[PDB]
Amino acid sequence: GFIPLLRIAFHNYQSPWYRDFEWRKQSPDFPCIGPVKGGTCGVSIQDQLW
Amino acid sequence: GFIPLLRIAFHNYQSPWYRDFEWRKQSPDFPCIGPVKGGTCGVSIQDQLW
Amino acid sequence: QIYTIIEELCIGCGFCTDECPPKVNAILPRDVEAVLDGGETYWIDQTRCISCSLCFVAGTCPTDAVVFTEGGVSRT
Amino acid sequence: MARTPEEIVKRYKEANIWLRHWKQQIGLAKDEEQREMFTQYYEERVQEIAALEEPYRAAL
Ligand code: SF4
Ligand code: SF4
Ligand code: SF4
Repeated sequence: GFIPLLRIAFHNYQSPWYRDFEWRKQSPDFPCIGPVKGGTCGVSIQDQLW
Repeated sequence: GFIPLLRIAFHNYQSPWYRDFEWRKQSPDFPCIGPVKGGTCGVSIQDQLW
Repeated sequence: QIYTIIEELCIGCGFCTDECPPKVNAILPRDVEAVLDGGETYWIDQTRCISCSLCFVAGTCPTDAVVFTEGGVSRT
Repeated sequence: MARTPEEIVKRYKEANIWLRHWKQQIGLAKDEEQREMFTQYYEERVQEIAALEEPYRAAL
């Protein structure tokens, strides 16, 4: 249950998946950035909260 | 249960929501094209089958 | 040849940047400057674009924006 | 072929999109040959828009 809280703490802006593509999370609640790289739903900190 | 099948038969290439935007579905199984316009997951023909 | 992207028509889907060989990373994503709509846009970086005309001949790009020219443009 | 008022408006809007697009490419050109080629396409679209401006006003 608490692993997503650690992900909120460390990867609110860049995670290792993101950093590798050079991406950056622009807000704390976006749903995705679309179908690229297979699909990217659910990376934001509001989603990690859910 | 059968209204998705009528959507397959008529809207495999363009629905009226796609046609207001000029969109054109490019294949029968794509997952989405979104986050645009609030999000578009589930418009392909494969998804209407599901 | 050149392969540009019409940034008025493009909707920032990904279905293009998806072709571009990772090692080259030619298609980009300028993101968020107050956007729901389209999300982001994905212009080709000329400074680095092997031009394999992958992107353009792969078909998938709803809005139709992957231009493809050399001496005269045509998309579809 | 008398282009309908709708076709004149469509072509004027399309030419403006291309013009808009082409101008942007000038900023992105990585070399002089690419910049010159874009510049030629931009100038061709300027001439097309100029030739469409009077028909477009009439069509509107
Ligand atoms: S289906 Fe997935 S990739 Fe497409 S808009 Fe929704 S969350 Fe994003
Ligand atoms: S033409 Fe080739 S190198 Fe250029 S963006 Fe398209 S796939 Fe990448
Ligand atoms: S496929 Fe078309 S709409 Fe999608 S990112 Fe590429 S140019 Fe833009």
